[PDB]
Amino acid sequence: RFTSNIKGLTQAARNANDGISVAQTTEGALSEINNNLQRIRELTVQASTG
Amino acid sequence: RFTSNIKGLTQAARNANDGISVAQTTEGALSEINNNLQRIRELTVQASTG
Repeated sequence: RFTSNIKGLTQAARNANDGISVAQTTEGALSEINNNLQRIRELTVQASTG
Repeated sequence: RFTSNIKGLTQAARNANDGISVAQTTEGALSEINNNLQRIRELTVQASTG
């Protein structure tokens, strides 16, 4: 039973590592989208002037 | 009567030895069946992740 438990826990640890990886990828993409929206806000602030 | 008894007991001991043999063989086979099921459990724990 202990062998089963330790093998399962190790594999679950690797799975959690993969989860951290996918979270990192999504966060990087979102950070870039944030930069793009920031530049769009620059352009809006400039264009609002008459 | 004593001679008949001692011969019978000797043959009985030999039979019990044969029984120990068959039990050992069965236990070895069951041991590796357990090993394979353990690996299956590890694989399933891996496969449960999304």
